[PDB]
Amino acid sequence: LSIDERLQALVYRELNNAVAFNKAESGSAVLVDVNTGEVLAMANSPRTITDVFEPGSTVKPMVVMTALQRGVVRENSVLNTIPYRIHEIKDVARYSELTLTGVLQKSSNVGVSKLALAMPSSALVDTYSRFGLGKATNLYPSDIERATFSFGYGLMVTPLQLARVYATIGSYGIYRPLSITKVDPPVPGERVFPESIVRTVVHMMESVALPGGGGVKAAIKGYRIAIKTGTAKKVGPDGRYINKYIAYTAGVAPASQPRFALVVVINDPQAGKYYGGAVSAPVFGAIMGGVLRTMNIEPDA
Repeated sequence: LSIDERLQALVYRELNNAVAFNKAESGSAVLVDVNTGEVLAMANSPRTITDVFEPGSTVKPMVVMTALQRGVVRENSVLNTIPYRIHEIKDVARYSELTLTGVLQKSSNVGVSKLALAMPSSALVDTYSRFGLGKATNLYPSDIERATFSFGYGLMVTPLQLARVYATIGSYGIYRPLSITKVDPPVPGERVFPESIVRTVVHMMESVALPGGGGVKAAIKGYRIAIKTGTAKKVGPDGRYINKYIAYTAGVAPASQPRFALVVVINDPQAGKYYGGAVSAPVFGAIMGGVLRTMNIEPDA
């Protein structure tokens, strides 16, 4: 088994605290070795199971990557983030303009939509699936659609598939499948994005774990981290959006060198702000914090 029981233990602990602390239905976390594909932790907090959900804001960095690749945008590009209609596209806050760094920091739906509007319908469908979305894990189907898909709506994924996305980010775009069994490093994978493109967006994602960043409460003293938090109002077995929320974070650390990819979900939180975009951001912080220390990984900041 790839599982590290130290990492499994503390992931389970923080997962229990976070579920109790938020009066949530359940939680799940998946820790993955960014260089090998090895699932080092995979836990639920009630024998509960990891289902599917709308990945929301975690798909955004891929959108930016694709855009950078297509030459749509340059590394220092500023986007018009003025909201528009198709059907309203808006943000947590009205910004006239954001940097690409800015769009992540602030999780700009408006800005990642304009990228996805300004690209083929294939461009995202390629990238997403290149990062392994719409593909089994073996341990996802017009502008309105191109747009929602740009901030991860009208498509669903498991924690496991997403953990595979963020592993591919940490490795700087070498795709590898997940592994429930030990391997010897290194593990050859598949080049799915240029290293230079993933590195850039990894650095930009560092803004999300800093002040002004939606992911600030995941911040860990002594380390850079590249994350994405959001939420998703659970949808019924019919299309109606239910009052349930599924808070999620995903990321890799330390950002200067990525060792680990972590994906944490907290299902149906009932305390504090249940809807809030960052509900799952503290426990991501607890878990990655414990991992890095436990693995004697040298401070990054």
